[PDB]
Amino acid sequence: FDYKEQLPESAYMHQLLGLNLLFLLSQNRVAEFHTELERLPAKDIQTNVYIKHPVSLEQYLMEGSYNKVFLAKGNIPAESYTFFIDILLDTIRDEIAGCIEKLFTEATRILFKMTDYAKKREDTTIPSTELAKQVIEYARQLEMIV
Amino acid sequence: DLYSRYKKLQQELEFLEVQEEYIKDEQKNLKK
Amino acid sequence: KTAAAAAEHSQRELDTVTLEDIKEHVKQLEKAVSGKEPRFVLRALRMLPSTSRRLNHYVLYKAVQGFFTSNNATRDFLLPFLEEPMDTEADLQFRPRTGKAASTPLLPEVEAYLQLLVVIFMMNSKRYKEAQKISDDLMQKISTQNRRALDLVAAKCYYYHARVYEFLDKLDVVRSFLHARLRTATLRHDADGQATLLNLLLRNYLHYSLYDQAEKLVSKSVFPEQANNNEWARYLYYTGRIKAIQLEYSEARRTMTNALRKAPQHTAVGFKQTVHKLLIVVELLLGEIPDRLQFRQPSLKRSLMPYFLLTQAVRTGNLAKFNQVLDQFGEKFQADGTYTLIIRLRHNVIKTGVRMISLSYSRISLADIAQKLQLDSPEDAEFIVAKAIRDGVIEASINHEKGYVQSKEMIDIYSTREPQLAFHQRISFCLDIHNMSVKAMRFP
Amino acid sequence: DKKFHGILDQGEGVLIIFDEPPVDKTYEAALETIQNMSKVVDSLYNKAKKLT
Amino acid sequence: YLASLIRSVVALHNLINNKIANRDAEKKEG
Amino acid sequence: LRQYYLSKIEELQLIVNDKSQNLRRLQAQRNE
Amino acid sequence: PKNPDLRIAQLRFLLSLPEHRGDAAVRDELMAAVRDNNMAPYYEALCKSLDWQIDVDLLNKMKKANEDELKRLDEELEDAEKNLGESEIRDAMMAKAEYLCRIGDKEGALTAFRKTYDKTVALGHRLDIVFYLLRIGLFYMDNDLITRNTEKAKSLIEEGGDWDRRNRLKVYQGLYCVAIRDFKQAAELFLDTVSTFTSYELMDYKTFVTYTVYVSMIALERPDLREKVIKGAEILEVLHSLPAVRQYLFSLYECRYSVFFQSLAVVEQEMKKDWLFAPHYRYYVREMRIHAYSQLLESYRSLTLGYMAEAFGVGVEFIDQELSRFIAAGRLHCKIDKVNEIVETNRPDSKNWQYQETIKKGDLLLNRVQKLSRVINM
Amino acid sequence: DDEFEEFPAEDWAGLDEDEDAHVWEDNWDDDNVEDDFSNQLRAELEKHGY
Repeated sequence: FDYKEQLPESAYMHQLLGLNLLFLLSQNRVAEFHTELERLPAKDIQTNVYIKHPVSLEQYLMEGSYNKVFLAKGNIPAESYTFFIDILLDTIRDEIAGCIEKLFTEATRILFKMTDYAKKREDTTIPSTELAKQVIEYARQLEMIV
Repeated sequence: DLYSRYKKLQQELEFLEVQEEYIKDEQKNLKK
Repeated sequence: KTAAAAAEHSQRELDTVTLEDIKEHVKQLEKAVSGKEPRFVLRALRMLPSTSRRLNHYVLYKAVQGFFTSNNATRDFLLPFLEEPMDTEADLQFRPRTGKAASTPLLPEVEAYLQLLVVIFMMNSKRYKEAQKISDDLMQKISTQNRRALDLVAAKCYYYHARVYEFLDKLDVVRSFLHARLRTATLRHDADGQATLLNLLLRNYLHYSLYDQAEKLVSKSVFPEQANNNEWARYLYYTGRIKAIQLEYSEARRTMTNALRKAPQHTAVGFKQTVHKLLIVVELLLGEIPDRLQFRQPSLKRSLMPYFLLTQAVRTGNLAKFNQVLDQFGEKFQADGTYTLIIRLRHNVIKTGVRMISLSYSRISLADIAQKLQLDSPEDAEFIVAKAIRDGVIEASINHEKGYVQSKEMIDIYSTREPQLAFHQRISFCLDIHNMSVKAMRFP
Repeated sequence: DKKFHGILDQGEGVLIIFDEPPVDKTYEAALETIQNMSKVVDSLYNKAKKLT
Repeated sequence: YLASLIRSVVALHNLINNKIANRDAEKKEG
Repeated sequence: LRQYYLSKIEELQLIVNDKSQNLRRLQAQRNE
Repeated sequence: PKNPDLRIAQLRFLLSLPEHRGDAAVRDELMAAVRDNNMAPYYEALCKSLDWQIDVDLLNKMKKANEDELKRLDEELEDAEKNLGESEIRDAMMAKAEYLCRIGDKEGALTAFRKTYDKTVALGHRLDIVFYLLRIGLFYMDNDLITRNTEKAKSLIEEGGDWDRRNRLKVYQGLYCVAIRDFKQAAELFLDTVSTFTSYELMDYKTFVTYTVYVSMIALERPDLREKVIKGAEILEVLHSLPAVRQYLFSLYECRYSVFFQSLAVVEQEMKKDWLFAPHYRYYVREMRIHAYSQLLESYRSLTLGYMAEAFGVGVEFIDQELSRFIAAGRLHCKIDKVNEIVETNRPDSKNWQYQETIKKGDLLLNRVQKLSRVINM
Repeated sequence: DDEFEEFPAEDWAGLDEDEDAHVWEDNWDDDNVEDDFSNQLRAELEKHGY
């Protein structure tokens, strides 16, 4: 991020940072994923083999195109990154698991290890007190400091 | 001085508060 | 040349009018000091832009000599630093202050008013070194005293100083003073100084894209509600931009529309353009078609025409058109400050379509929806609809047994228990307006 | 043509007969009052703009 | 809605007139 | 102690004025 | 007739934009322009149309001849007689301006009319001048001039109008039909369908009534319009000779939709090649489609798409497509149920609509109140 | 009354010859991609006639 523009930076502009990006979601959060994505000044869209994939994932995941990645998720042209690519590929599982909570035994074809996933796992009372409070506050303000 | 001014203003604030209530009470009574 | 004589006569008339007006604001300052009524100083600030440029350097020097007849340390220190004018025989004796008036030292309020007037003059002059030096001297002069009345003009003083320093790209230098002065104002609870200081502190990060820092400074800071309309509008704009870049969209759109409505109707053409542009991008990203009324406004037409093209393309949902529009207008998009969110749109396009389909239909076979949204797979359609429900954009439960996509039910809460909650906010706001009105009756 | 009050449900081949809820004057009076207050708000706006 | 609107508009008008009168009086006094 | 002693005086002067004109407002409508 | 022909204007548009209608109307327009020596408009007409022919000189020779004759006549009259104000000299040079408008361009004509206005001392003789100027402005489709002239004539001078306003009503309507404002002004300003003056701008009484019926349908589908157009005395009387228009209107009214749709198709085709085709070509058609669907949907709660399609003839899939798009638009309250091919009419009831209107009106008023309150208490 | 010189005032960007716009007031659905109406019914009808 250049605490100070210096000169020798040959790894995070390429094989690295983008891993921070992995971690920028790896957990599941996004805030940062999209925050720092301003630094990579412009070569982000200009690409560099680096950010490209670290970025392609969310562009190819936010829509919900979950399969858009698993398939060729092996596109890791950089440092291992595997140290989270799966760590993140893990969240998808739990996320896609989210599914009209409450496929029978066929399971999700994007994930289905067998059954180890089966192991994994007012209306009718008119609110009297709150309304009384609010109305009495109306009255209080109506008749109050002259 | 710089402490007497503060004491004077403290007392004055007290005595203005001691009227901001009387006026309101009189207002209620006069509305009745 | 008669034109030169006419111009000199016009300048003389402007200078005389400005001297009269300066006397008027000085009288307002004296009244506000005597009666603890800063309404006049608020008026002076409000009319401050109107008096931006109507004098000359020699006129200012003569005015200062006539006004600060008191042995004022500020004038004494500033005079040697000011470049010495060449020997001129024409030196009118301007002595509005005699006897008691002359003996009484000129108030720091008036001194700051004149100093900031010189700031505006040599600002249009683009005299950056002297601007900075004068601002520093003003900072020391303010810091020497601790009178609230001064801050009223000192706030715009800081604003103009910051504007000068922005040209010099010295935001990283200003930040220290900005933070310190904000801390001092907070320790004193100066509403207007706090408003302007917070505004500029935010603006720094915004130009420097230190968005994590900005989020810290916005969440942890406190904005008093009694602030001016203009500062409120600025605060809302910056907060909306920060949220929108922060991937939170509903609150960002709500705040941005509120600020745009609060913004001046006829003034600030460029700023209104920018706020409209950010709101347009945010709305499109949130899967709602914007208002076509704006895109025809003469005041905000050409700065948006690319955005009209973008919105039409997105609605039509044509990938080729979106790519071509990006290829043609990327430079302008960068210049505006929306490239990131538009890159988000470039794959979030299908959300607007899913929203429109789930709003127009009530039960759609999944194969039919897949054909509608050009996915080429029932499984893909199922995933997308689940995504739509999850994100909270549609409210239909998908039944993967009979291809059903069941929308909401019959009459909702908005006719059973919703109207009361709706009316409560209105009544609270109306009573608040009445109470403020009655409590703001009058001083005498 | 509002010859009579009712509705037709082609789904079941059934014609429904009922009456239109009459008691509605409150909201109409309220909307008229709101418009009148809108005119008055414009008037006070005019007074304020003409005189600060 | 109706009562709050009426009282709000009435209070605004009352404040307007009071401030206008007092400002004119103070300005004309000297 | 000009930094503080003056700090308190303003902290209890500007505020206390607001309780000055408030007294009139309560005084004004009372007579009315 | 009088004034540069709005018929010529329509022919200009035809030989213009219509890219397939340039076959014989081109011949008619060319051979009608060659007569009367309208050299100014003929210039641009030849620029847009075919390259040229060696006749411009053979016309402009005598065109300038007549111009010089008129100029010499009126100038000699002015010089001989020092009569001022409402003199035969003014009559004559106003006639020269009339010829200049009739043959030459717009700028010269406008300059002539401005010059001749200053001498006017007769309110009627100035109202007629304004009528001429607005006619020319409509001919050349200059929105700014049209609006300025119309507002001026209506306001400054319309105080002793000897029922010339009927003409002003017709010109107002022409303007408000050119502008897409088809509903309020376009409908009300066809109350004076009792037009004794078969005006010049009116292509003919038949065209006037056809426009009246089209605008009446668009502005009022069936909102108690029958008391004004369906039972309209003169409207029907003329309608009897316009079988197509009668079919269209009565088809929308009597609820014969299979024929209403063909009527709408023919109306769209006909309006395409018209001097009011820009603001309607698709907008008027879409609004009419929406109103027809809405009328049918009312009186019903659930409708099998088979029944809707049959009432519209056939085209079930097209009915789904159009219904989907229109509902998405933000109008035509209904919700399609594909799995069974049934529609539902989820119309808000009286109380619901009243409250949803009060909430928004209150929102506007409260925002206004807050803004005013901030403005005060500076 | 503020100039609100936040910083920018768009300079008309690509200021060129006026498109003349259109005094008519238009909603969003105004401009689409379509093949007219009469041709619509014509590509329609056939089979049993629509």
